[PDB]
Amino acid sequence: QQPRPFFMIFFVELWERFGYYGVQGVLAVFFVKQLGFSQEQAFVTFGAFAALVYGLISIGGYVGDHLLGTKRTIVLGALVLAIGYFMTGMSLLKPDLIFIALGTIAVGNGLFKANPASLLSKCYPPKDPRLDGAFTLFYMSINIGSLIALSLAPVIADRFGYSVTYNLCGAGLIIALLVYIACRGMVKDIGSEPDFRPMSFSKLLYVLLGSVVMIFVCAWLMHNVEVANLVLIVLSIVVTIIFFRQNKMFVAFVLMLEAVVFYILYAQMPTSLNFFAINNVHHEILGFSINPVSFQALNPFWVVLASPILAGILSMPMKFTLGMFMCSLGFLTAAAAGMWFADAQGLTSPWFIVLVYLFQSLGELFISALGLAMIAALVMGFILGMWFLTQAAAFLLGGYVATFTAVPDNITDPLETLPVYTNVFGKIGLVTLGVAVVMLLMVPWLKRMIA
Amino acid sequence: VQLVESGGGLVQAGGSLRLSCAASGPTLSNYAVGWFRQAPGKEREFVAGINWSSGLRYKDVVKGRFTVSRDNVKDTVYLQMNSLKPEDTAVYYCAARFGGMLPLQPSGYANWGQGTQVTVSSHHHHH
Ligand SMILES: CCCCCCCCCCCCO[C@@H]1O[C@H](CO)[C@@H](O[C@H]2O[C@H](CO)[C@@H](O)[C@H](O)[C@H]2O)[C@H](O)[C@H]1O
Ligand SMILES: CCCCCCCCCCCC
Ligand SMILES: CCCCCCCCCC
Ligand SMILES: CCCCCCCC
Ligand SMILES: CCCCCC
Repeated sequence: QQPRPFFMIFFVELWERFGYYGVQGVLAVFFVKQLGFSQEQAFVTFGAFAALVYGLISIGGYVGDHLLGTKRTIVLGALVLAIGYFMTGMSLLKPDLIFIALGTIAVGNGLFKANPASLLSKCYPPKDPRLDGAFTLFYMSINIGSLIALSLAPVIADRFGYSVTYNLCGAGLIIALLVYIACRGMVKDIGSEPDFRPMSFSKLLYVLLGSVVMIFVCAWLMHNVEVANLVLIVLSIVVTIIFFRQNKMFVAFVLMLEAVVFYILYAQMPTSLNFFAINNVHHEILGFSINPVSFQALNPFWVVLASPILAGILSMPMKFTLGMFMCSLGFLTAAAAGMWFADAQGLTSPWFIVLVYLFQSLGELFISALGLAMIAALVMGFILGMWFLTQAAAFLLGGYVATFTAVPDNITDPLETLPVYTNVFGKIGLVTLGVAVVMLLMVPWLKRMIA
Repeated sequence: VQLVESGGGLVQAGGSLRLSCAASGPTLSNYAVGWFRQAPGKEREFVAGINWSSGLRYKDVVKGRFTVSRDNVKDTVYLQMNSLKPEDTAVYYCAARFGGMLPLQPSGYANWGQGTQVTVSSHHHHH
């Protein structure tokens, strides 16, 4: 149905996302159990990790387009990522390595992430009809890899330990690299312009130097979240000032603020919603016992099933509004399950969490899939920088929000934790409903401005 | 995923016994381990437990007499039962639930030992 390099990119993306979500699914628990962090420390440190992972995506598109070439930067990113995963596995021997290892994952992700999609775009003549379907299958590829990793990585870490789990993340990157190298012949005439000139060793060294520097800066920021906070605060106020100085951009600003709210909520899946499943949900569904950390896999699960359907099925601001209402309902459902449908021992049915994640995933499919695509319709490089900065800030904010659900390590009674989760999730849901209503009200004016 | 209990038996009132729970494939380290007991003609009831991060929970009638503790090197959880009384007679079970919570009812736990008989006799020496 698709060009041959499509299947190469599909499977490279699958395996890279498998490695990443293998880490993400277990990381907060790793912080708590293996490093002895309180849940509060673990949640804010995960927020910092996620902020850096997301904010650095801005680098890899520039490196691939203008310095080294798309295909070269895919290779370099994959290698840095694999090194980061094996370094994380080594951190169990050398605990002091952990932050450096996570910084290496962040920087590796920054170099890699934008480039497979860029490559995929060049596999099709410019107005080919199959592009939309190919990109929906690409999103599904991301979420199949994520589904496998979030399902299996907690099981693997429980049965064989974290070193094995992280080394298997690394192995997934190695096999993404092997499948690329084996299929290299399929993309010989596909690439950005630097891909077809000899590699500049000057630029390569600049990229390696900057990467190493960034790995250390990331390690430091994740170790000292209280200054990552102020860094992103002052960067945010400053870039806001310079955005206001320099009206299709104003709609881009309001859509950016809505995206920030979405990412604050999305950040709850590996933290507060993860420990909510651990502490206050039954760990058995359809008669099978499961690791509750695996409940995170319900997000890619629902995306995989729902992306074709919603591909089969207003315009920009209304789709954003719809997604925000879906996200609101995910958190109101969590609150309601805890407030009214819990057992006498304080435990709720996992079907409520299945529904929570359905709502959240539909919100994702309306917002984040279709965000910078028609931010690119309203717009430049400066707004991309601001986009990645503000969404990184959203992940830091999300770690902070998650800390309101943190449970001290001595608490053992689910009836003590349940009202904490229900209060926080209910307030998240009410605030997000309010935001969705103001979004609805602005849809007509926004839609005029897009004209 | 499967727990092996050891250490039950018969003891006189005022004596002591120690139960131990060990797991096989999964590391017990990630699990809250609760001890339940079922006396003749009654339901399983929570007795005592330890969560994955050293938090403790106890039934009222065993406080000051039972101690739950954990050896994370040997991957074992222990129930030390002192000042035993005839009404502590029961089949004792260990149960394991992933995480930090010790719910009070058996349905909160997925993994179960097979059960060990503990019997406490009113026996005392003749005066
Ligand atoms: C909602 C997403 C569900 C994710 C699906 C999980 C994938 C299946 C796991 C691999 C095969 C099963 O292997 C094993 O089987 C039993 C029963 O299934 C499950 O359960 C057993 O292990 C897990 C973690 O190791 C423990 O939390 C659990 O209490 C224990 O009973 C686990 O899932 C899995 O460790
Ligand atoms: C495709 C050719 C491979 C080039 C690798 C050169 C790496 C230079 C190492 C510089 C160390 C800082
Ligand atoms: C004393 C612990 C120090 C750990 C440092 C790990 C560095 C390994 C470099 C690959
Ligand atoms: C296509 C080869 C890319 C080379 C990058 C490796 C730099 C260490
Ligand atoms: C953009 C909102 C920031 C709030 C920090 C408390």
